[PDB]
Amino acid sequence: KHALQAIVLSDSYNYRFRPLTLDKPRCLLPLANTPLIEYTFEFLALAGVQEVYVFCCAHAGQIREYIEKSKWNLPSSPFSVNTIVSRESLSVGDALRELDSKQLITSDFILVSGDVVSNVPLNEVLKEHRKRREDDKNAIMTMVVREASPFHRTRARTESSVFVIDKKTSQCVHYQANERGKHYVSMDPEIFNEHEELEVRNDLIDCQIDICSNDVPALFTENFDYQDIRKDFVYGVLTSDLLGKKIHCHVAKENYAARVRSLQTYDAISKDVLSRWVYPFVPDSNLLNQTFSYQRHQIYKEEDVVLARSCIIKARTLIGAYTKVGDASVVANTIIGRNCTIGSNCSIDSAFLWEDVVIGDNCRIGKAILANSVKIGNNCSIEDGAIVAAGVVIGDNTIIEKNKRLTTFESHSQGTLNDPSLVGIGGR
Amino acid sequence: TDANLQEKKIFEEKQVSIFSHLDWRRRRTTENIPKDIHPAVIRLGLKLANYKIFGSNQRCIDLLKTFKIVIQDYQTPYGTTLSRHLTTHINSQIAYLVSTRPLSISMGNAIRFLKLEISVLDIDLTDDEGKELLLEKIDSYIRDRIIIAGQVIVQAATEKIQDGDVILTYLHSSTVNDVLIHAKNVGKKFRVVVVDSRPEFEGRVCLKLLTEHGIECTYVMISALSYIMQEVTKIFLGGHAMLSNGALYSRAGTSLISLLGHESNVPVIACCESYKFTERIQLDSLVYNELAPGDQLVNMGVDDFEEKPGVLANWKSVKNLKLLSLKYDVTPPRLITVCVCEMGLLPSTSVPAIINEFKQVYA
Amino acid sequence: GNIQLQSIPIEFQAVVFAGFGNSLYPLTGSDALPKALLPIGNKPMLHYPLYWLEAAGFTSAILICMEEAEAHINAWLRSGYEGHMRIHVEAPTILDDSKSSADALRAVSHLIKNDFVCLSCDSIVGLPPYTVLDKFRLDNPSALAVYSPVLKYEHITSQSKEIDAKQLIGIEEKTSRLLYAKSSADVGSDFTFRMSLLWKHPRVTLNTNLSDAHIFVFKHWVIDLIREKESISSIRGDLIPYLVKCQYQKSFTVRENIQRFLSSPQEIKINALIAKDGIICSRANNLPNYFELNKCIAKLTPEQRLVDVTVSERALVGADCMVNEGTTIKDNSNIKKSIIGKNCVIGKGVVVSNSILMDNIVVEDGVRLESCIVASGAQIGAKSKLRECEIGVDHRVEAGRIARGERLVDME
Repeated sequence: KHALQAIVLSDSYNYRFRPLTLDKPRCLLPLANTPLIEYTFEFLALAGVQEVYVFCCAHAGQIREYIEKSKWNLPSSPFSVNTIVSRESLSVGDALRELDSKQLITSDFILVSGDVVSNVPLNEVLKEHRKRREDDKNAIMTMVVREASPFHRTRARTESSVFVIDKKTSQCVHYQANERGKHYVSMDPEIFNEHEELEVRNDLIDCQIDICSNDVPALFTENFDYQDIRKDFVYGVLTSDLLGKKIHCHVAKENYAARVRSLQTYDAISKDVLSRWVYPFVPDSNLLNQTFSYQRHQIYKEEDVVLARSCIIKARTLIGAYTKVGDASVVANTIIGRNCTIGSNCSIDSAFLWEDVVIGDNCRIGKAILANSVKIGNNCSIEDGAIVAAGVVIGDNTIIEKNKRLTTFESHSQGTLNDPSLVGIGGR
Repeated sequence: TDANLQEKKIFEEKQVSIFSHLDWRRRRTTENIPKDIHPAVIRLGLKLANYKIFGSNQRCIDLLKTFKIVIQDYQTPYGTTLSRHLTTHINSQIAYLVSTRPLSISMGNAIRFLKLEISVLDIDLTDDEGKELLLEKIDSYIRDRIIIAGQVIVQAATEKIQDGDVILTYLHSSTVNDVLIHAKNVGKKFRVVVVDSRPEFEGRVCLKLLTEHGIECTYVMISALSYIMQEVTKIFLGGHAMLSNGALYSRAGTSLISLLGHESNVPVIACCESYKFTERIQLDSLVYNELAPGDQLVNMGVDDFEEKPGVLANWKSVKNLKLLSLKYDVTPPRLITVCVCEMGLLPSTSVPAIINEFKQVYA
Repeated sequence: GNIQLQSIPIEFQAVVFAGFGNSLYPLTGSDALPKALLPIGNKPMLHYPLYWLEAAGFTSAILICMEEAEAHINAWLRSGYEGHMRIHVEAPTILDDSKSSADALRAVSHLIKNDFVCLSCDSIVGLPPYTVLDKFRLDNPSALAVYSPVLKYEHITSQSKEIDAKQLIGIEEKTSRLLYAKSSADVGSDFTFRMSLLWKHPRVTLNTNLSDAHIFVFKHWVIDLIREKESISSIRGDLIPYLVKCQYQKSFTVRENIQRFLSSPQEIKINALIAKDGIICSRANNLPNYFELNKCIAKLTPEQRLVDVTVSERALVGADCMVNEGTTIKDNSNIKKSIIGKNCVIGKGVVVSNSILMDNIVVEDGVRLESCIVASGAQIGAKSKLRECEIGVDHRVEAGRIARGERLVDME
């Protein structure tokens, strides 16, 4: 009967990952040798979704190309996916106001403002949502969030928020952000006359996964000013600007649910999925017919991988297939794409390597992100915070400083092709 | 109380259930309390029944420095002298102080010691005379038998640790924690394995403590022992008491830890203090034990009883279905490879001689 | 005699108050009877907070009174108080209603050696005392209060005398700690919450259904703070929130000197933190300020038995009502769902329903008292019909019939 719909909002959070989104869209970059949206996808499939639409604003072809050739186009897919294009830098709401303008919302549905790594069965949340809906049609949106630590390494400033919920009916009655200049928390006491038992929570993680009802898109057209959901929308509801309607919060107390959005989030979440937190969504399950396998201390390898004898592999590190590693080289807490090649007698700590990447002998690297098919000569060295793009080769006996993002095309950043980079240039 | 009646039911509680004899009776409240009771005892009494992660050794201390205040605030009646009446006063304290939680061995032995020194002092000394030495006799008993022996053990225990070890503890033993903590400061290179178990996950607090010193630790529940034991190289154990045969008496999973270690050829080091030794002897882990209420099992999730509507919540009113949870078991010596007391690293079976090395010091 | 402090020392000492009856205007006027002497189970209100203490295991306690009432209290204490404790009474001349509860306790700063409890004359409780002390005995907090769900009145909307208005209380469920407590009128704009608080105890539940019962238990040391801090009028109003802002907001760093000085309950290991918790249950427990005196009394249905030393002629009826000693009901007059104090007299043709009668009251013939309340010594003329009305002390009303009003002596 009831068609379950769902819409993913790619590109909308393409911001921080600027140096590499120009190489390819962020929805397509690999988390743990696995592209982002797949983590979001199986989550969607886990929700029992039957119909999905994806907004695109960059490399839509490159996006749609993968999708058409993805496993989610085959008849085995639990849901039919179609792609939609619009303007670039898609601010939310403009999607919703464009959405109902196309008229395709059968009933309740979900919303994801980016790409999500999670494993929570939402099937409960729906019956938790559709129930209280069928008596109060003004039940507009159900928000789902993860109970965690207030200082939890996965709670970031974007998600660092404060909710106020009714302990009985789990209705969010007040919400605000946690910007550095918000000392006090204020709310009008009109709620107390309508609510007996309340709970103030700062231990949450705004997963930004939102169960939206049917009126929502049309409501956005009636309220064009709303552009950010968590700032313009919900605030308008609680302020009775948008009147007579109410939302609801579902706090998750088990399993995992986080959203890849910031560079401060990639490294964290990568260290989460490696720590099994998103079982069964793990490399050794090998969703896309990979050849992974678990090893102790959270070491992950694939079939047909070249390791020396003197090469030493510490913990919390994964390795894609067809990838070689030189002698007396040490890798620790890093992830590595497929087909890569590591020189001899090198130290790689907490780095992030992608597909078919080459590294020469004697190289020290830490907290670095190496894009696809980038070569680094011998005697080189990097440090914590660096970022490169595709093909941005570096010549031998070179050094890169912290947080110094690079690129292969001049547009707004620094760096060019070959050897001289920081000291000396290869094009500027 | 009901006296012989409530003292005959106990000896009627001897039937089919192999736990028919284990005294379940408790007093978690100050309701109907007698008046022969010093305040600081009551607080301590409430501490015992309500504290959960506490008292492998801290009880004996917290009991003694409480006892001082009792005798300090005590004064003998004009009729009889001091020693002729003090015990009866203290006897009325422990009787209450039992119904809150049965005595440990560390506490029971200290009591047995205190009642002695009471009976041996000379009558010439007056009250203010008689009291003052007892505190020293107590304050010495604390420093000599407990704290020093700890520092001796911690040194001797850390001695046989080797750079590269991987060592395993089980449910926060304040002694063994002091070892690993001390081990890090000396610069020993290693890492620790922490085994937790249901109900009150006494092990996570050990994880907190160790992690707050930057120790490579690993947290797995007891049912995963078969897995992690391959990694381990040494096993450290802090016991509630050691037995005259050389058996180690500690909490529930203390046996399985020693067992799989043997069948995986890793050693079982028992860090225990001398006064905890006992001339008692027992073979099965059911003759002498202490119960924890089965209601705590109803907690299905990973937290203390809170939003845990366990499907067992009515077991008290379901026939043929009764939960339980011992908190102490008896591990035989064949698994324990060594006990480390302040008398040095000794074979566990060498315990009862050490006890005899005290009755010589005491007449 | 060697009775109370021979063998075992003392743990706490209890103080109770008597604050003029402030809000209980039509009943606290005259100095003939004060607040703490208004009956409840046809027994004066002071009987209950004491019975608790006595049953809690208290040989003797301390009472704070006002000079205008030091006389009758003792007179009742010497004759009337059913209990067995001993009551040191103190009525310092410094008292003046502009100086509230804490100021009174401030004056008796010298007679406080140990930790202590603070009830009020109106701390009507049925809550088992061990649950309170054991809590304080366990967590070893710097303070401990109590709160109960607001009293459900069987009557609904008569007059909006908000009693205590509303009190918003914020606690952390597990740790029991209290983190927010302030009346409404003090903050009506936007209810502030220093977020700096949240980054510890990020889980703050808070109810609006709760009211105070004026039960408090403190470690001793605080009494010095009351001496040093003269700007503390009432315990509820000033002291409690002054403590809760110190639980966090460490910039609230008026020196915590009072902790260090020899007050160790002996090795210096408790200065790490200061705290206070709350506690609730669903039993007879609340605080009468006027409106509750009708209800808190009605809550004495537990008295499910008989009357004594009275005279109700034939052709009369009294059932489940509560009537005290010596009173008299004349022929053809009915009583229902109503209580009557000492030695009152009620003529013929009279009807008293859902109404509260104090002591020594004369009721002329053929009147009606539909859910009214009348003070001691008062007097009411014949053929009078009062509904939802109050009657002041020692007052006479003649033949009038008025509802909703509060009849009282001319008093000029």
